Amino acid sequence: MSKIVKIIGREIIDSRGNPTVEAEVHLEGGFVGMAAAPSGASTGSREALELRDGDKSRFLGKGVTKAVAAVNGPIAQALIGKDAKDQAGIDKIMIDLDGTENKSKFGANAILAVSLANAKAAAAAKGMPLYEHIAELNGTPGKYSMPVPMMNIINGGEHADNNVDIQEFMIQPVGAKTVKEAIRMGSEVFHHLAKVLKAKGMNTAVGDEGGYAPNLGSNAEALAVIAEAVKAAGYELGKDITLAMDCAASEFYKDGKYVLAGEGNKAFTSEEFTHFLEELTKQYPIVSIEDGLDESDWDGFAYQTKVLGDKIQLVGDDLFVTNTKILKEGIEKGIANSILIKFNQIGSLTETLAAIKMAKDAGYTAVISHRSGETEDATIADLAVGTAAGQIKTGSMSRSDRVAKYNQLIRIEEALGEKAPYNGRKEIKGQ
Amino acid sequence: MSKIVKIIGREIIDSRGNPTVEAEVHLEGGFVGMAAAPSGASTGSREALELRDGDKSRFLGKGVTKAVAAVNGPIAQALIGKDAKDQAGIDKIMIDLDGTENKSKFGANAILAVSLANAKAAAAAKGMPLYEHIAELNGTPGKYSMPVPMMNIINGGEHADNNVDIQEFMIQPVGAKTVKEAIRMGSEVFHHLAKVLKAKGMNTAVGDEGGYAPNLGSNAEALAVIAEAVKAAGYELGKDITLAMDCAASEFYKDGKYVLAGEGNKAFTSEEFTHFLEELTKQYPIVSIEDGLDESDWDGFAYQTKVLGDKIQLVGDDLFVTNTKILKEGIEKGIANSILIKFNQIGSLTETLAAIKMAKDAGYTAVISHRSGETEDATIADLAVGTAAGQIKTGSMSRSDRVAKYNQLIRIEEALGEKAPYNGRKEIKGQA
Amino acid sequence: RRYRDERYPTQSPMPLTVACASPELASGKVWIRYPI
Ligand SMILES: [Mg+2]
Ligand SMILES: [Mg+2]
Ligand code: NA
Ligand code: NA
Repeated sequence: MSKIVKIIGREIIDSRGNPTVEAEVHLEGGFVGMAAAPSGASTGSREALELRDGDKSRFLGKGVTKAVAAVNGPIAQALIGKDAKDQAGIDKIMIDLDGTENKSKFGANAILAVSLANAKAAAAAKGMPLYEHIAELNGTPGKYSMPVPMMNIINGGEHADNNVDIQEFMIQPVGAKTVKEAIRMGSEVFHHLAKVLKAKGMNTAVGDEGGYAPNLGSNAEALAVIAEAVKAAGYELGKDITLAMDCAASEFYKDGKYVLAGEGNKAFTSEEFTHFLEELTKQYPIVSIEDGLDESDWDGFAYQTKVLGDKIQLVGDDLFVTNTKILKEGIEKGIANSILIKFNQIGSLTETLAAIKMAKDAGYTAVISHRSGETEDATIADLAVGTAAGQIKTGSMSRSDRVAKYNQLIRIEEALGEKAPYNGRKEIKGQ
Repeated sequence: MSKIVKIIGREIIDSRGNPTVEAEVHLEGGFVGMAAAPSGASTGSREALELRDGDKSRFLGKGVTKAVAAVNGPIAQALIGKDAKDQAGIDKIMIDLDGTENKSKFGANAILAVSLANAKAAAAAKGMPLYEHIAELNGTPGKYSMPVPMMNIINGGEHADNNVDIQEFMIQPVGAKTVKEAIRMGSEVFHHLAKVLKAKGMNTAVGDEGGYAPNLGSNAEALAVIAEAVKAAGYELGKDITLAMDCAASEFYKDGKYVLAGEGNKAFTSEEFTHFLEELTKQYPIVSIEDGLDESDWDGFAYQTKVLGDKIQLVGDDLFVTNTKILKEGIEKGIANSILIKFNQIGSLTETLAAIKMAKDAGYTAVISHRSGETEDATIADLAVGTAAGQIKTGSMSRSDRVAKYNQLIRIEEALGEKAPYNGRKEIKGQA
Repeated sequence: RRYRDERYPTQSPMPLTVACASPELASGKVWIRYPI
């Protein structure tokens, strides 16, 4: 009923200065939606293909003119005249026309940008916000929550050129009563952490995700300075604020072993790394650990899930790449208990909702996530609210590539009130 | 169909994690505009008042609930039923209702958020983009240009905790033929600069404006590594890329002297600092220097304008604070030859257009500028294009608080094509 | 001078109840296509 009349793709710039794909979907009657594809750095090997040009004379080879041409040409022609409200039909047309398993013909960045822009245009045609339309697409209309955020305030790994191997150290304001209060608590701790770091003579410039990127004596020292900032900010660690990590351990898995390069190449077997992580959760209220082993180390993950899974949320990111075919095998093999949801790992909104539903049906939690390369787009805020996912990972409290998502969450909660409860700690698997 | 029916203020978060004011303006026909106030760090002493709460139990005292209440209550009530297309009339109502010269009752952050949201809503009511509405407000309909950007890829001063005293070291892609090409050139140099810095073991994490924040042996070494990145990216320094600086010298003016803390507290008189800068403009193609002296050092600025003004663009930022009363005195005293346009230094769109017009009429250039604390808002892109200012300063090529403006420039240039020429080097005062 | 045309929309074809219904439209990063 809400026909597409024009689709426009363009090459814009992401939060790291690299090209990415932006799409506009226009409907008859004037309704418009616009979205952009984010871009990972620590990309899992089974993510759908992010199509780049490889022309060394433009953007050091990282242009996206081929993906943009797919949007403007073959994708646009296939969608003119179709009903924007039929999200699954729209995504199927693009997915099938591409015809490859990993979306390597058009690029997952082309298809995703159109997929999200289309859903926004359809929401406008229905006179409703995206989160409300998403809940209708999800078959759960009017069912909302404001997500509990995990905020990455010390950056390492591929996200910063410091000596920290662990990618992300996060705080979660589970004690807050609203997402608005959670955001302030994160801001206050983040600012107190800068004072803690300067008093130790450590660097307070920020990494890709807006967290500080100091050099540390060990990876675990990040937890120590975060604990100091939480206290100096006046909050009680373990009651007002809990802790989460994204190891991105696929980035330091070498020759069957996990090697912490920043700590003199200290080496661990899969077992030993699981018990290293276990000991950190006894010293600190770490309640969530993402990608604690390599994406291929399923034997290791089965062991880690038996050892930690009853007590800790274990989030598969590169492990599952937001892909129901992989998540399904994990559920049947007792692998992890949570999935990080990145719609550019799979490339369409419809496939993303399927991953979220499969998680919830199995009792796994779903954490809606940014990528380390972001734009001013705030689609994941509407996605987390409109699926009542319960958790979001969208960066530190600095850089607008992160904070724009927090601002959209503030606006949505203002609009929804008690219709979008902030459920706090119990959202986290094992709490 | 253009009368205001509703205005909402709210507290959102800026790019440093601090609160700021967002406003939405709704019109009877369903048209809506939304904008936010940015926030400086090296703020001039005569900027209009940024109103904050001072409640230490919230945001370390940096909440803006009082300004937000001003938006929702007295300001909104004074504007209900008024014509959003009458921008000068909307701004006058707010300015007169506040009743103070420096907007200290409601806050310039409250008045500005509404002023800008109103202009966006009126543009929608007229079925046109903001830059087109701005050109009509300006009395110059259909007159556009894409601005030449100065891109701050090494951050210092108040914007980074390194030992660099100069606030900003910038590249200008004057050789580009479109702003889209300018943006690609800047990104490429920015990425090559990372490789240059890493090879020297220098820090590549970024400061407030998205530029690298390394520690340097001297302030001038920033120009050396930048020149080195320009060459590695395959561009010709002085032909494809020129250089610009924002000293923010008011931040290191102590006891009548300019003191470079990162260089062992090396001290300069006003005259000595001017000749230190002059020698840099002979070693490097620096064609623009902003706030090379303290905001109060008008005698020094007069001398700096004699020594450098014929060859260098001299940009007043803290000197003029986007304020026609002060710019007017500078023009009459032969002080500088360019002004940095920050609408939150004065607090309304109408007063901002007045500063841009006053500069143009005197032959000064106008450089549309972000603040160090920004949001995802991209109003300044539309402002620079719709006044054909010719130049923009909106950050490094990283962090979406900067890049969102570059993306808006890309979209606008795509829409306008040849109707918005990118004029290149000749936009800069003293260049042809 | 400044020019005066045949002009404007009477009612927005994409009314937002609140601006977070479409941040892109409200902030002015994407535009309705006129006519119709
Ligand atoms: Mg991850
Ligand atoms: Mg300045
Ligand atoms: Na690292
Ligand atoms: Na500094």
